[PDB]
Amino acid sequence: LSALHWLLRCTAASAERLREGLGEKQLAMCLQRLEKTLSSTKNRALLHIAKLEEASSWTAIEHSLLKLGEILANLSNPQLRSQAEQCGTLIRSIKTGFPTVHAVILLEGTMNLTGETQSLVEQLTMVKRMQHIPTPLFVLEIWKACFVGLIESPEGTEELKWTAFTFLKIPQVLVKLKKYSDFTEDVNCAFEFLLKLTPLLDKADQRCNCDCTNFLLQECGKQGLLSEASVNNLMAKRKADREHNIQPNIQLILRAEPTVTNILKTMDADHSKSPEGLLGVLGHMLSGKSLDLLLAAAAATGKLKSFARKFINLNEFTTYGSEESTKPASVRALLFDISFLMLCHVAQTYGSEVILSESRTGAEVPFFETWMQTCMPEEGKILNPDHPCFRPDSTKVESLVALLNNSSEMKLVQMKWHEACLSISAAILEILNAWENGVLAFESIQKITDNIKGKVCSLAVCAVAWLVAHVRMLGLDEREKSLQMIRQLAGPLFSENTLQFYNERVVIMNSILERMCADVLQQTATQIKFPDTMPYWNLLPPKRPIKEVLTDIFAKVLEKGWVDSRSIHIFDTLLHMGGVYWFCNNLIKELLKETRKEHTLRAVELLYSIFCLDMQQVTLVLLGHILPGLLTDSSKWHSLMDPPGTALAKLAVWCALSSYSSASTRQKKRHREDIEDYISLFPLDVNMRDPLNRVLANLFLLISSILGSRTAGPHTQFVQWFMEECVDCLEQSVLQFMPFTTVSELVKVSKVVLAITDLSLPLGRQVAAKAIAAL
Amino acid sequence: SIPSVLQGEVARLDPKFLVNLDPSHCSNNGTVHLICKLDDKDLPSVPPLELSVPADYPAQSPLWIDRQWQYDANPFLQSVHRCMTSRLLQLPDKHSVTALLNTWAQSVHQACLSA
Amino acid sequence: MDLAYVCEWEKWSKSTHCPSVPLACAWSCRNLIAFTMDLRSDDQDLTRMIHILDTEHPWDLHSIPSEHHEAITCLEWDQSGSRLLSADADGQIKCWSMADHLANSWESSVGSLVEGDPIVALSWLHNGVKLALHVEKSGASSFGEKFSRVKFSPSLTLFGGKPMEGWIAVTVSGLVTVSLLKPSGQVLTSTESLCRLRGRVALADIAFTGGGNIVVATADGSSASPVQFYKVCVSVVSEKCRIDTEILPSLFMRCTTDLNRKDKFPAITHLKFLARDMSEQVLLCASSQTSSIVECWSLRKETILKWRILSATNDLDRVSAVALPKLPISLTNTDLKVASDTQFYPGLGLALAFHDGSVHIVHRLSLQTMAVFYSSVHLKAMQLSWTSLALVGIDSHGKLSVLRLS
Amino acid sequence: PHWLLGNLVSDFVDTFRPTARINSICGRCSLLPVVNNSGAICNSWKLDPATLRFPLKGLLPYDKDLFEPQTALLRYVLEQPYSRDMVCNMLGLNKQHKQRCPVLEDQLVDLVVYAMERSETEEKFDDGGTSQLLWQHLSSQLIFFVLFQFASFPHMVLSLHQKLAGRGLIKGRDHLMWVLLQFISGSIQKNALAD
Repeated sequence: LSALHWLLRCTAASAERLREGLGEKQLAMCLQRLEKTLSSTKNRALLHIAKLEEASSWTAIEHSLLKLGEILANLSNPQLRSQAEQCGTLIRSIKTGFPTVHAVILLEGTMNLTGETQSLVEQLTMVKRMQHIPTPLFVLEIWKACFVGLIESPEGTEELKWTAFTFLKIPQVLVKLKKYSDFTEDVNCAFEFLLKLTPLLDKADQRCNCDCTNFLLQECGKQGLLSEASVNNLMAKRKADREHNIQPNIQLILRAEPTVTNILKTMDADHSKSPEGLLGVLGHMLSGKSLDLLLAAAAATGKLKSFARKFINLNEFTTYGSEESTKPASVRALLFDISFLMLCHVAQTYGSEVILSESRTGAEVPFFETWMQTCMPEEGKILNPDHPCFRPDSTKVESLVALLNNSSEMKLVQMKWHEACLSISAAILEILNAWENGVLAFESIQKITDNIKGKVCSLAVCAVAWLVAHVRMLGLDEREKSLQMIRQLAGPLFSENTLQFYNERVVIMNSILERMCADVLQQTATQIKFPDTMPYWNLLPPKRPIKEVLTDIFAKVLEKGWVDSRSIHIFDTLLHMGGVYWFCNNLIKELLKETRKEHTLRAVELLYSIFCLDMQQVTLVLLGHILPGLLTDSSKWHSLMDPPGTALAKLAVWCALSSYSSASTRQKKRHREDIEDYISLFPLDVNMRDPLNRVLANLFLLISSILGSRTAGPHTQFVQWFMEECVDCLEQSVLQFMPFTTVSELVKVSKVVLAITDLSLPLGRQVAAKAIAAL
Repeated sequence: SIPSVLQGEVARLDPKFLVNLDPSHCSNNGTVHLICKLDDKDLPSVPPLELSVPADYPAQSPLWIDRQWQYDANPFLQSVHRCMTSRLLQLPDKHSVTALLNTWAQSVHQACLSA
Repeated sequence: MDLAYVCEWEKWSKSTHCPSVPLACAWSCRNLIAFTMDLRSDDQDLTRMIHILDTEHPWDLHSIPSEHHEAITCLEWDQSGSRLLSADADGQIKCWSMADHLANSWESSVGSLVEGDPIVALSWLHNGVKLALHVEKSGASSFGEKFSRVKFSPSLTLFGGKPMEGWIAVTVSGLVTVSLLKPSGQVLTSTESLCRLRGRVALADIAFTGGGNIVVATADGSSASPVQFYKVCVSVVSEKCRIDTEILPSLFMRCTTDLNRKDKFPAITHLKFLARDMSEQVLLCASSQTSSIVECWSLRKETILKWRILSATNDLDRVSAVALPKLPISLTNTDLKVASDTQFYPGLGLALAFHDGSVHIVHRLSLQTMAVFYSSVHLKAMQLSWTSLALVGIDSHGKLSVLRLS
Repeated sequence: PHWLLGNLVSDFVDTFRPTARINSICGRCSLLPVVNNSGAICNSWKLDPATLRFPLKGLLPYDKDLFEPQTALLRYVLEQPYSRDMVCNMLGLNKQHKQRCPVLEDQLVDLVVYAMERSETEEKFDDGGTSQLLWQHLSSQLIFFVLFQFASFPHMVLSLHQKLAGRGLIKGRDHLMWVLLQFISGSIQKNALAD
């Protein structure tokens, strides 16, 4: 510190001699020793740890620096003035968009609308802390992602889910960000940032068919993100920029969320046990798009679970039969149909885990939960047709086949509909055996299918579920008969004996049967034409090897700069198909063949969000298999060059931190499938039976071994960068697993990993100043 | 930790040398690094002479990690470097640590008597 | 039963900081073991070397430096002993042949490539030669009575009685690929999806049938999803290969319909036909983290064709490797009787390694344990011999051991 | 070269590029003779019977085309009438010894598939139109070269089968069958029927 002060005084005196003179190379040499001392990382670290013990000499340092800067800036040089500016910046030293927030928001919109907001707030705060993001640009990227995903949404229920996601889930996210962190000024700044983007907002307004920025600003006013004066001048600006009969979906959703709450509170009590009122309200629900609007609002606002509990309890109430005549039981069976079909539609759209009760004290699990558990096809669920669930009795099933062969029921006055729906599988099994032996004619098959599908539509769904399981098990030539059964069960309407609301139940049932049969009718080219409703389904090309799909989608995502919704779905199917290791390895290969700084940083900011499909398993593969294979192989580390290598080290440390601090249904199923012994994989010469701690301990042993060895190459630069962004990215812990020999070795190989880690007590300077020695 | 043969060789040195371990560079993973000294009526020019004694001492004779940065900028130091390097070249294979210390001392003495 | 020798690497073990990989092992008709191991010293190509060990002189281990950029999934000798197929993750099937007819110099000129897709099953095509051993005619004093050819047809006969040579591989996607080697140096490749519903194939296996049909079984590891089956028919339409697939009856697995505690054993870990050319029986191995179940199934007709279970073990340790026999016994009822009376047991055993040291030689038909060998660390790869009197095995260390079974 | 020598040898051979450039008849690939039946073959047109390459003096770095098999010259000579002895003098055939020369066999097959292509173009605009003349000359030439076992029948037929198919070459298959009939009718009694 004193020699730096003497050097500053030498530059001041030599520059004064230069001013009096006007070869004065003394200034050139003085500045050369300034930049040669201060250019080293050792010396600037030594001055920074020298700062603490000698306070107020730094003031004299900077005042001499200011006078030096004046006397040099008056007499500029073609080379020395730039040098003096550089040394001044050194002594003081002692954007673009943010694609990751974009793709995280678009991922949560596409995959789990029904996820809790706290997980999303935790993930977004994480991303804001990893790469240090200003708050206006952060909220701007949230709004831009939401609007872009709304515009790119396919028409149908996905447009409803995206309108509910922007207008109902994102304000709650910003509210919890306001809690968990001067937010109104920043969100107002971000709204002005957004209101500059007139083409985005006009594309959105053409899809919304209204001013959806007006509804946004009134909604953020209601939540309290924005002050009212801000809201009014923003709406004035938007109207001025805008100047150059059916309700739109946003008004329907924003008014339909209070109807979700009030429909909960009024149908707690079965309309004071008036089932005709229930029939009227539920018939209004099955009128076009009203169910979807309620479900999108309830999903975006966290109340889908209570909605499912309410319809399940209604179903349990209408399972059995009260003592009745005909026009009370013909109401009760319709209540069973409406509750069942809406529950199947919920379970097929928003996943099955909102239907589960998650704790049932006592054995009294409802009928629909067990039926969905053991009998309904989902995406990753294939069913055993001769599971014991599909073989309840032999007693009831003969009563049921006699019931279906009697006439049009007429005995609906007491049916115990759960028993009937559980027995249809065995019933149509015996019907199929009878038709395969030929004892039954095709015309009687038509009569039985009409008796099934006519009075109550849920029977067709239960039968088609068992038929789909049974056709999936069969061979190719043996299928031909059973597909005809689906053609009659899923055919157009049987008429003239319908109870009530028949066409709407037919419409919902045709959707459910589409999503049940689609896979089996993909295996053999069979068109049923039930009635787009499956917008992201069957996305892969039929014959092309799957790495070409992966590299093409990643090339297009890099050249755009953000991840689409369709690209998110194909990336999910490839992660499920080729497995985690293949996926993560091929994406990292496609990283490492980039040569530009800009494209490498963008690729990493996208790949973090792509790996957020299953972050935990991807981190285990990444820090356990990919990085030790790149660091240990002697031929591989030429790929660890400067431009891709810094980016890869950033991605590894972001993945490590986000996995430590701590998501799709395929990934949940597959990690429940997975068996591995991480104690055996990483023998290692907190818990330490948690595999991530084991991978991190193994990786830090590898890093210490690389830093300690001879033959410094690009891999040593890699582990330097990894430790430096471990230091910079942290708040304070991933570095709890670092071996203490790394503390010594890292400043043997050079710096910041000392000067940050020490926490700067008076004794802490002594250990700091000791470390900065050797090299 | 440190092999017994190195401990005995250290215990049986001439009091001119004050050998010690090296905690500065990356050690305790490969060879044993030593900065010893030169203390005698002779000259104490460049006391460290960092020596890396590998494991399995009765083989792979230890190598002196060269540091020409300090031995330059001075004629005496350049001369001692030249003569000690030539004397290491003339040293027989499988030399010991005491051999390097003695040839270092005698090379310094030769540089004294020459100039 | 007994341990002949244990061959270990010297100082080249202690793989550090990089985790293990699964190993391959292949015992040829001539006694040459081809196998890969996790050496992991100063290079990862030490996990991409294919060691050829002549079993009479094991000290002399040749080490082919295969140019496989990912880890070698499958090794497979010829129907003779003269070529070796090796396929890794990311495509790249290579066909190593001898150089100058030395068993120490291998070089591959021919190979296939389905880039990016990991090969998960690999097999040479069947050349139509199959013989059966009648143990009850052991004294019959003529070799025509003891060993008799069983009229098998080769997949893809070309202009004569002569089969084409070639391989068929099944990737981790739905893709299957067939490569046909001409008598000239030319090679024809064709890939085609197995079925239209493209899905994960995490485990796969290949058998052949009479009639020249390949039967390939796929599973996606979940053990609550069906083990699907496909019939593949190869042809040379015009001048190029042509693959015709057709779905067969799938099976589900018991221990999922157990209903007491069905959730355990959630991973199918080994799928194996009982022998290639014995396409009607299937051995499956479900496993949890600690325990496992093997099962045998059969296609037998009555739905005409339908997979019914033969037998299953009670509960085991976690099965780490499985070796099926190669001696083609005649398997009918009289020969079962005479091989039980005169205690001939070479063709009736599978070997099951476990995650403790033990190895169980267990019956083919009703999987009851015939013998037990305690290692006194587990076998990560096993292979029985062609006369099935000795089994070779690579451990969870560098150790390669040959056991003799009486 | 080996990765340790590298440039040190490769550049060295590149400095022998001008000497090879001196010793090359320029345009040698595109110079064609006039086929006379007289014999007394000029040794400029001799090819190597193993590989159809020009025989080159030395080990110099010659130009890249001189290492290719000269199929254009051999096809031009086989398309001429009465080029029977000249093809033997080119490929060193001797007729005291039968050899099954393979590159001759492949060139004859490719000549047949070229005739089949040019017959499938039209063949009907001009009745003579050089097509049936080509098929007659193919009959005579291929009879001689298969009859003395300089090429062989069944390898020729099955390679011909591999070239056709997919190609979809069907308009003058009767001519190809006629040429095959000339071989079979010429030599059915000498060979086994499995040929």
